[PDB]
Amino acid sequence: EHALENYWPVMGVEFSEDMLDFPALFGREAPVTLEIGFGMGASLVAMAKDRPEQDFLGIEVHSPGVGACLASAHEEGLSNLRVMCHDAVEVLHKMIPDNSLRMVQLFFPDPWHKARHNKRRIVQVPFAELVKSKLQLGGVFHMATDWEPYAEHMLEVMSSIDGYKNLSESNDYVPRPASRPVTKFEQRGHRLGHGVWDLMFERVKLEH
Repeated sequence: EHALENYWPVMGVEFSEDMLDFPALFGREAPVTLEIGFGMGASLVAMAKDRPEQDFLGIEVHSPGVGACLASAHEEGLSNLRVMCHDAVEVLHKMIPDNSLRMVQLFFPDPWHKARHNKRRIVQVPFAELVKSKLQLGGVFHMATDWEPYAEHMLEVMSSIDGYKNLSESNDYVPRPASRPVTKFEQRGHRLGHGVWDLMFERVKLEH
């Protein structure tokens, strides 16, 4: 169909040198959740559909994914979803106000299997710090991966940052929350583990 063309003018948000005003954007004062790299937006649409009392922003640079998400959001009659097609880090720096977000989601970011590409992995200290600055206190950074070396790297990064508190009761990974759906990479309750690792850290006041 012609989803980008049809639905971008209503739900799309253009990149700007200026901070977003969430009340003006969403027409109300409500909690805001950002999904970074939403793919086809299946998780984001399901999330927004279940929480009409909350607002949702998505970022995805893969424009066919953006189109798929718009088509689905339109079909579900969502009024509480906006999407961007711009580098997420630039959007975080330029357009997301500090302390503004209830939740940030990062599901299956490029795992960059090869050791020579390890630095291409988006979860690193400066990125996670930037995300933390955009969370309100008590807000959560939730990431997921189906690649264990990435999961271990994510845990190392997150554990090193003052102001992030691990919500894992075993100091590593958390049960999949309702806020993320089961995927095809996933064998829930499998004897060798689910095959997907969830990490959730709450923003707390700095200790040191």
